[PDB]
Amino acid sequence: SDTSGDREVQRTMMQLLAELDGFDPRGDVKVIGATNRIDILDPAILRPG
Amino acid sequence: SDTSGDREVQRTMMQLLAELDGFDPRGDVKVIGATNRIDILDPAILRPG
Amino acid sequence: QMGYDRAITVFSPDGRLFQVEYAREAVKRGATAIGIKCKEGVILIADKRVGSKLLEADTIEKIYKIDEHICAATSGLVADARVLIDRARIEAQINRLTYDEPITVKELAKKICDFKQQYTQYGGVRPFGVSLLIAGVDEVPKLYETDPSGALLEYKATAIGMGRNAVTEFFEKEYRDDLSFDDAMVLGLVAMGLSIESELVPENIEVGYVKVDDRTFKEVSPEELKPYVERANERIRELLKK
Amino acid sequence: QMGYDRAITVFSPDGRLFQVEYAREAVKRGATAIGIKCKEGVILIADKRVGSKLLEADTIEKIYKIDEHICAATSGLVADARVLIDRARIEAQINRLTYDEPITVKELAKKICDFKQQYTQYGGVRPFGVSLLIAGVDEVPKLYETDPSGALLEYKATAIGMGRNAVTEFFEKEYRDDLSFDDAMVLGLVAMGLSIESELVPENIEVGYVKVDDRTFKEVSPEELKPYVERANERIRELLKK
Amino acid sequence: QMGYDRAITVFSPDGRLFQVEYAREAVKRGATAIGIKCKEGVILIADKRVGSKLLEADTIEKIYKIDEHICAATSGLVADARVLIDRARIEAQINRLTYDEPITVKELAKKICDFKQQYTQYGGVRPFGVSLLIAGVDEVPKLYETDPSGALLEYKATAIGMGRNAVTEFFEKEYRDDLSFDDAMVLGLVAMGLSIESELVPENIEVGYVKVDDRTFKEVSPEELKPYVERANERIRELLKK
Amino acid sequence: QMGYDRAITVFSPDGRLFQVEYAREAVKRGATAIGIKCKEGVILIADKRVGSKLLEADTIEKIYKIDEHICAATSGLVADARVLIDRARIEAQINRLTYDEPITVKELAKKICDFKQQYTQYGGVRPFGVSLLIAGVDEVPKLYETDPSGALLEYKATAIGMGRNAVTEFFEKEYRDDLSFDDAMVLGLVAMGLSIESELVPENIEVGYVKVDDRTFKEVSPEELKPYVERANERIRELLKK
Amino acid sequence: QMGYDRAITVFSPDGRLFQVEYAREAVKRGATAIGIKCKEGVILIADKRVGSKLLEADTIEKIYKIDEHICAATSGLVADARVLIDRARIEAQINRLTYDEPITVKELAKKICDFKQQYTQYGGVRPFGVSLLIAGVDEVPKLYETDPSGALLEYKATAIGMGRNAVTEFFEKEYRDDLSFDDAMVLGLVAMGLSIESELVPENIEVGYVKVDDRTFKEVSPEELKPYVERANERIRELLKK
Amino acid sequence: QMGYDRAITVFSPDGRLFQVEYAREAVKRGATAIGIKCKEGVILIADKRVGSKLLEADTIEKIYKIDEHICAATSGLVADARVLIDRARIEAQINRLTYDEPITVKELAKKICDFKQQYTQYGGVRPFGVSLLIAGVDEVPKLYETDPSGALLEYKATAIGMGRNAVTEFFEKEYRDDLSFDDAMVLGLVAMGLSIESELVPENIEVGYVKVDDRTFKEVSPEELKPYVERANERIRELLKK
Amino acid sequence: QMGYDRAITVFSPDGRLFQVEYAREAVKRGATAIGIKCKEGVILIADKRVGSKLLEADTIEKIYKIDEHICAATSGLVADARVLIDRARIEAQINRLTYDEPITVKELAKKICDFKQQYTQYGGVRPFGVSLLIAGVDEVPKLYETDPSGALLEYKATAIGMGRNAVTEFFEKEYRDDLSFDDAMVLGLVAMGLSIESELVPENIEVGYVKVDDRTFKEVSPEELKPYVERANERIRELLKK
Ligand SMILES: [Mg+2]
Repeated sequence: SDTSGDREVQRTMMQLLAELDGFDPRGDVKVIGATNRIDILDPAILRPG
Repeated sequence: SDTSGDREVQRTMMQLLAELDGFDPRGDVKVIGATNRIDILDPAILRPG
Repeated sequence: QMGYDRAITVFSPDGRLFQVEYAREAVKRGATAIGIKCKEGVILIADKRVGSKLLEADTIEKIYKIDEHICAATSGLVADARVLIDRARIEAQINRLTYDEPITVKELAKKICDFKQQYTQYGGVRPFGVSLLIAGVDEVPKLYETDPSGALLEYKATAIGMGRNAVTEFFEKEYRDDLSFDDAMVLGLVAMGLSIESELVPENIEVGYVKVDDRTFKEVSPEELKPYVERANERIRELLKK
Repeated sequence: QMGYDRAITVFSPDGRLFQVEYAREAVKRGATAIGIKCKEGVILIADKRVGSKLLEADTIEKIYKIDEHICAATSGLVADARVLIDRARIEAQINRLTYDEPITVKELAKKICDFKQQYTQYGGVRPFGVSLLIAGVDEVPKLYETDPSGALLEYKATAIGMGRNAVTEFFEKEYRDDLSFDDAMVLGLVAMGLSIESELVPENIEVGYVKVDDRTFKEVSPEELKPYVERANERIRELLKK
Repeated sequence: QMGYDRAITVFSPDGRLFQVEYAREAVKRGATAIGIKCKEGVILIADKRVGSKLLEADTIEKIYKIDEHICAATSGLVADARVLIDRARIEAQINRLTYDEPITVKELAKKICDFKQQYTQYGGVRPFGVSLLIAGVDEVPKLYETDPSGALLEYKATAIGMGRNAVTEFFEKEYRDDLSFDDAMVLGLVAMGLSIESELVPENIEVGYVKVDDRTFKEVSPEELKPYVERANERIRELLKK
Repeated sequence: QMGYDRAITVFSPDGRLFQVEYAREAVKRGATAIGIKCKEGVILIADKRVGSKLLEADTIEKIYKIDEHICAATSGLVADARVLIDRARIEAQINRLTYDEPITVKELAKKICDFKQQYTQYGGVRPFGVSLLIAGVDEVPKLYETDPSGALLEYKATAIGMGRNAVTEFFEKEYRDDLSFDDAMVLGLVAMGLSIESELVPENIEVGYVKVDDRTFKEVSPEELKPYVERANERIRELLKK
Repeated sequence: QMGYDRAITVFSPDGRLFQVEYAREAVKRGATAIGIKCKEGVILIADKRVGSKLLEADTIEKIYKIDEHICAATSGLVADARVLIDRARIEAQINRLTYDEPITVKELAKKICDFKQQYTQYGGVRPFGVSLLIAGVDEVPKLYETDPSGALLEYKATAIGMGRNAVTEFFEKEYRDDLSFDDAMVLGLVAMGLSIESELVPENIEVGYVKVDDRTFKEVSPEELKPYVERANERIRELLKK
Repeated sequence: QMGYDRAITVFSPDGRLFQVEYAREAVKRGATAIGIKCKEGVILIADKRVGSKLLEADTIEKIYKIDEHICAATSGLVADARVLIDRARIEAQINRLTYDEPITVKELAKKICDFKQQYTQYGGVRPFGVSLLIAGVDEVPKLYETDPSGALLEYKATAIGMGRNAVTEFFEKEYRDDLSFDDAMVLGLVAMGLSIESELVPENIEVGYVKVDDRTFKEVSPEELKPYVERANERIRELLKK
Repeated sequence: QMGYDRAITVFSPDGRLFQVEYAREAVKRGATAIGIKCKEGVILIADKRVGSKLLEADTIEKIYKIDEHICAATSGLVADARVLIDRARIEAQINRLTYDEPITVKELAKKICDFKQQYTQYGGVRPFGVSLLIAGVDEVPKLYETDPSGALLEYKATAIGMGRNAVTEFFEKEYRDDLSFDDAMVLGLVAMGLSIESELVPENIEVGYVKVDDRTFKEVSPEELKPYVERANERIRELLKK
């Protein structure tokens, strides 16, 4: 959607994912967190767990 | 019909929008907006509250 | 931005033709013309303010006879308007020619819709930038609006041009179905004063009408206009005070 | 993919005409029209709902007879419908001229579609901006949907326009093949209510139908729309309570 | 950019035609012309003061006899004038061919505009960036300006070309509708004198008129012109000392 | 690529006309049409499922009759399918008009390819976005595939559309010329099983075939389909145990 | 870059539409031709210097017979010249066919201007990039310039091409209306001399005249041009000392 | 390169048409076709090689008959060949209409290269993108390559296609003007087998030939290729070990 | 340059037509053809140089018979030249039909230049990228060169093609104006020898000529080339060592 812009944002995103269930636990989290779209979200965070 | 520059504006714009409602009932954060006209502003900043 | 308005043939993903919408926005930069339909006639009002002391007082003067009981006013390109008016006339005389039948208002409006839609669809040309108000009494009074595209819409009172938006609101309040000729003549004048934001004098309007009884086109004369002006201007003043 | 969408002589590299995709979005910026097929005939209903009371909804038409046993409804530009139904009328009648036979529903659907394909070969003409639902009885009821692309598909219940999605989910549950005339009519009305999201008023809906038994087209006045609209509206209330 | 202005069959997002608005300015790029209507005829005055001693004093011309009793001036591009006036003249005699009727001033300009409408709609051809002023006496004097678009405006006094803006201002205070033929003739010249910013010499400017007693095109040779010019030249002096 | 594909006229550095090969992608999306030749006739099997179950999917229909021994199945636009088939129909009956011979399988294919091709070389018009297989027995089985390009490739078994991929890879192992009438009809039905990835119902499928010993196109009713469908359903399921 | 000189169907905002002023720049680059008007005729002079000894010293032509009383000379492309000069010769004769009157220089001029403007106005064809000088004596000597725009400009004496500005200055000072045929001829040979910044030898120039007392075109013979040149060279040399 | 290949009208700066260049690549993508002309006739052989056993025994058709003693074979786009060849047959019939003589190969070739030339001139229609080798025996054997450009070139042994380069190199050594009828046709099989990089069998080559001594075109059965193929394999083998 | 070279319709502000020049860069890709005009006849010498030993020397020629006493050469596209020159045959023919006078070489050149000229003006079709040398003798020899514009230039010694610049230099130096048919023939063999940069064999060249006394076209046999060629080779070797 913009050459520097998706990839910069995609990096912040793919970090956030590691802690969520990449190798690393919940840690009693309990997330919770809002959006207004579902189309812009990676399939990777979208699935359960 | 999209444009590339608009994608930038909008991801910025929503964080403007976010804070404005945001001040907890503890602390009084009042604001005064200004704009050229409502003729150049979106429905979502023209929104009640 | 895009190139869906760089051609007349090319649809946008939104579903629209912006090229037509910019033929819409060719209408709006022409001055106000208003049509009011009553249960006794239909009364067609058009600005004649546009001009100068320099110019004739009867400078365009929009309310051209199309048939002896059909008049048609304009807003948009006074160029684009004249050919459609002259075509309008030719289509009305064809109806008489081929049937010896007074031209139905609805059917003439159909024929105008067909005529512009050829110019809409075809891309080695552009559609007309003009909206006509088609009005006459076949044996019931009618007012229609024809669009740049050639879209037929039925109205019982409407305006086209810059004055459209102010007047739409005005009729929603005041317009009623119990209304009459005399009452309509005053209402439509009030609404023309809103559009220009200033008071009427008998010479800065033309008013045409097709009565149901006479069933003839008649112009209101400046002398007849003066008393309708006195009555109209009363409400003009009120709605232009804050 | 970008720029394979500003001609109609142009396929995209993904295979698909996106030009046509944008011509099917004009239908959806129109007003819904639903058709439902019963054994006793074929019923065609259309949203005559209008956004204001300065227009007169009754006269603004929506749904036109085409042949004495075929009727048709439109969704999209008023404008493009005018060229297309004038095409239709002339074609339906041209069959009667050289065969003396009232045109078959398939066959008219086909000839309108061949017209619409021809405006989709040449880049020199803008492809149509409407869809028709073609419903008559030839010898058996048929209920087609013509597509702006100039394609025809047989359906037994269908819609066109903005309500297309909702009427599909509705008739997915409640459509039966064993419906009677009175039941089909009711079901179609209920469905139109979902699409506008509100009750029906007799005065802003038009219904026309062609029975198999009679093979004559007849048009439902507001007076006779009344019995059906009470029964439909109770169901809409319940369904849109959820 | 901006425009949406490389095709005439594409409207600007304002809804305007950039192409025509641009072609309006080519009239202005060319030489001035001053038309003035009075109540004892109509005088058209055309600027033929241009270039150095390398050119002849006659420089064609710029004030063509269109009909016996109708004349026109031109401002703008000469090439475009040459063909426009050709059609104008042929149409003036065509009315007499089919009606044996001296063409009305009014109708002649309406059809000069109608030709030009065609070259504004059809993208296969340029707009003519030329404006004629049309002066004659059908049986009352009338003065029109025809426009590149094909817009049509009745004046009672006007300027076009280089002096278009300047002379509009000259005439707010000075011009009345109670002037004599002679007064008018002198006043159209003061204004012309205003435009080039200099004393006028009648040996390079061409004046024609149609009176109401005459009903014939006549042309004023420089010997005759001398006293008119002498009453103009005092005033041109008064102006250029303030 | 780019720029060698947003017109019909353009050649690419490869020599290919990507525009035409992108209308072969228009075919490629939706749906299987299968041709299978044998030495005791030719059998043409085609898809006939269309959308959900509101859609009547027991008609519309790929296997169009074209002569008393000529039939073609379609894959691609339905819009293009009607005109191309209609032309095909015209050309068949021209041979009867003028030679009092039903036309040969070869010549019809030859012709209708040339027709698509004429339209390839013209610009401002596109080739047809549909592909047919031309099945017939003149006195000999033939099976052709006529391309949206307007080229001719004779096969002894092929498929176009979505299922093209499956049926090719299947026919590498299975196809032989030792097939009879029966073995081919069941074997192409298995071929189609693999293509939509499901078991067959004789409701959603349609078969026409042209036999040497009848010299007729015949269209197989669903009761008649059903025996052959039983034979095939066991094969298709063993092959979807991969 | 400008985007207002892509086609002639575009205009500039400046009013000086660039693509026909680029047809003007085509003229300038071309090599010189001068028209010099006296009271005893008109004299017309043009380059024949072109090429070295590969090229003919008898290269035909730049000095065209159009009539046996009208000559023409050119600058710009001799290609564009060729077709135009052809049309000139037929047109002139066409006046003769339908009147049996010698076409006057003024009337001939207006017709070539009209021809030029056919090509100028249409956007699917470019203007001729050639200018024309038309010299005759109908019974009064006359000289015009016809622009590649097909615009008409009258001169006392004029030149075009590379040497336009030098001659322009030359006749600015010296040119009078009291010059005799001898005086004006030698004066124009001096001016041609200057244009090519060199002497004149009788093979670098072709010179023709239309006389008053014969009103017929005659071309001055090579050795007959030699004494005018002989006296001219004296002067050309005085000024190229500077 | 860029912008000189978006139509056939445009030339690039070197004077090359890049559109036309892409048309030779069009020849080269496609299958090899070789012609070898000898004193006793002219033999034309074209690759019948198929990438599947699901294509026909003879895929229709690689080598056309186009007159009594005139044949051609194709390489490049085989879609265009159908139209090209439809025309080539007609032109050769035509000369038999109007002089009732067998057309000579040269004049037939001229006329087909005019038909290309026709689509080369116009920028509306894209040119032929297929090359044919038209071969026949008139007064003596003649052999041409007619190129997409609309050019003819005569050769004494030739090639076009994929194999084009390989068979130019081969004949440069091996071809000579001392070759018999049989030694030549056999030499083309050797040429063809290198080209595909495989031993030849009758089902992957198509041969016709032209005899002097019969003065008629014949098309050689797969059966009567069998001896020549056998003779050919030895040389091919040696060549594929080199 | 940059869009002002990508259509033929355009101009540049240089005032060039870049498209025509590119069409002239086409003339310079092809091979040299050289003509000399002497008082006792006209000489035409063409390149016949073959790229290969498999190319047939008979046609790759430039020289075309046109009239009994007119031949011509071409440089440019092959395709363009044969169509263009078949037009010059026709034109020569028309003249003979309607006046019964064989076409002069000068008139022919004006006619075929004007034919190229409709294709240069028009936007819908490209000009030819050809120059001709039109050589004949009418009463006394004539030699003209046609430009790709359609410009017409008379010459006495001239070239076109690739070898042209050196041939221009060559005829400056070497050619004399007292030379005979025989002596100027040899000199043109030295000039062809120069351009191809080897000592000629008389089987890579072709000579045609027209003498005044014979008043015919002849074509020089290999037998009859040799004395000119042997004489030439002697002076050609000297320029390739010095
Ligand atoms: Mg929030």
